[PDB]
Amino acid sequence: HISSQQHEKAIKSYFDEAQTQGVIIIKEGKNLSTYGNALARANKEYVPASTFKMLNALIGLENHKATTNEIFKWDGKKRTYPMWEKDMTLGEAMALSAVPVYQELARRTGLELMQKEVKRVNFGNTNIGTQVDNFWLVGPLKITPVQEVNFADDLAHNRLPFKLETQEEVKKMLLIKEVNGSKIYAKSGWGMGVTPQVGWLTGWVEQANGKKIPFSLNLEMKEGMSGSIRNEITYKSLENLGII
Ligand SMILES: COC(=O)Nc1ccn2c(N[C@@H](C(=O)O)C(C)(C)S(=O)O)c(C=O)cc2c1
Repeated sequence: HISSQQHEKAIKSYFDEAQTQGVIIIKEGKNLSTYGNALARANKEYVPASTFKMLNALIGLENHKATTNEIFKWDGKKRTYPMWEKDMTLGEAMALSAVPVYQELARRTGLELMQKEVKRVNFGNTNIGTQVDNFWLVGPLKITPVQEVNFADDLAHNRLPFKLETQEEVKKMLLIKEVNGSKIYAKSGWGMGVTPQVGWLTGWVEQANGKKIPFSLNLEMKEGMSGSIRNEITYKSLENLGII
């Protein structure tokens, strides 16, 4: 069938075509595979941006700072996007990347509990600093693409140190696509408050046979670039490798 060389060339071209620099790590069982046009990004640290929402949710639910049915009401103040000017649950906010909701959840958790929980889960460099409501957007919290795909691997298999129910609740919030009997769970991310800007799409594919294949795409976001480029390159890569 297809040679490794051909797969590597195809996926690298997906990043080349988007005129950006990026990498996508795929994990099968315990083996990591790095693809893309800037492989060294694999072990470099970047702010997690919205990918942190996955953990924010885990923490909030576990520590009873919210429930999956609770509706977070829009305070009526102007928001970056009109789509965020509404009342939503944690899951709706996850799908809409509604930062205001997760900033409220972070504030409910509190700096002390948050630092302690991030440390406990051993997420990235585990340092949240002194600002409980923006540490995942502008630092000091950072994480590498390898750590992100491993975090996705752990959540997909319920290995994180949270009740099985909590993990299951959050995973249900991450279904973003179904393709040929395959289900794609993932959370996107875009650190716009950092330079250069980082883009993420972390999650996993659940194949019909029940096997789960974690992944983490990480690239540099540039002005005039569509957020859906993260999704397109991820889907093309996954498909080129026969994952979906
Ligand atoms: C305190 O900062 C602010 O007030 N603003 C913003 C403005 C946009 N933000 C994102 N991006 C989404 C979007 O813009 O549609 C994406 C779906 C592309 S992303 O994949 O989540 C975040 C997720 O990283 C976080 C923010 C914060």
